[PDB]
Amino acid sequence: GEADCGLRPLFEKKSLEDKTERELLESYI
Amino acid sequence: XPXDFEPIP
Amino acid sequence: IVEGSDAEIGMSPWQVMLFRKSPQELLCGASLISDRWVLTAAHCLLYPPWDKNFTENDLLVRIGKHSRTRYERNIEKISMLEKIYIHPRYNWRENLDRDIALMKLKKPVAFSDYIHPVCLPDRETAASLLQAGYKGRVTGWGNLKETWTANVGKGQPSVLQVVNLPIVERPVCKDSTRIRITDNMFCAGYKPDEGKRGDACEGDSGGPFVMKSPFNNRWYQMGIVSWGEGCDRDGKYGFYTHVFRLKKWIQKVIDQFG
Repeated sequence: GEADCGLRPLFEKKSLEDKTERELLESYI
Repeated sequence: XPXDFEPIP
Repeated sequence: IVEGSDAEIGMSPWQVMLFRKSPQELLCGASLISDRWVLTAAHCLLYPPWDKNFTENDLLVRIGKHSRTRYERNIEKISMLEKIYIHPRYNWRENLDRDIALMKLKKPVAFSDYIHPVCLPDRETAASLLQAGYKGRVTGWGNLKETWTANVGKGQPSVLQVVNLPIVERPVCKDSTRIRITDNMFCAGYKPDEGKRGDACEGDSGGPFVMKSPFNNRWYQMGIVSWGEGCDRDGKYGFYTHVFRLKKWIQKVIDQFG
């Protein structure tokens, strides 16, 4: 695991967003 | 308090 | 998960299914934190009130899954456990304080598009993100509603469900229950006035509460589904093991036994 943790092959690594992650980022006021 | 499967090999 | 929706393919590649060999059934959720260490809640393995005490040979972990019941040929990997480690001060007698366990896999799992580890928080990510009002995300194959029972309606999902829930301030958590809550727990959920709903439920235990850092874009596991009174009841909240408060025990176990 380690250096590459938390970066999803099908989303962050491709610069694609899932359908509801903006809801999380929008609450980090 | 505390919180039909297909067979696997 | 109550009031969540179906997960997208590859949306939580760290999600693990703890699976009982006999009878073959779902035990709990769990999460992949490296190629051979899985994190789950201790009560999934040891809970003397209900006579649960599972050992390594009783269980398999299934990684890379989406469908709850299908054996996902060529996508999921199944691993056997070499050793289970439960926090030495897990309090199963009173309030499930320090509800956390680590499992070492017999052999490393290879990563793929569907199998990838989540990050564990550092002090500063915990500090900036674990704040009342900030939302995190919970995933699992547990029940879709509290009741149903052995009646009509079904209530177990076809695929992985996901819900996003706000962290609640500790006064409000404490005033919703008669259980004594500790600093090793936090609670999350919408308040009755907020008009949105959602919660973890039976079968979701051991699963990850995660947040996405705005600083480096990585997903961090902040909580472990631990307990609640009912599922999605107004004025009640889900409680989660605070992973950063127990990180020194996690590091220790991996450094000594990995």
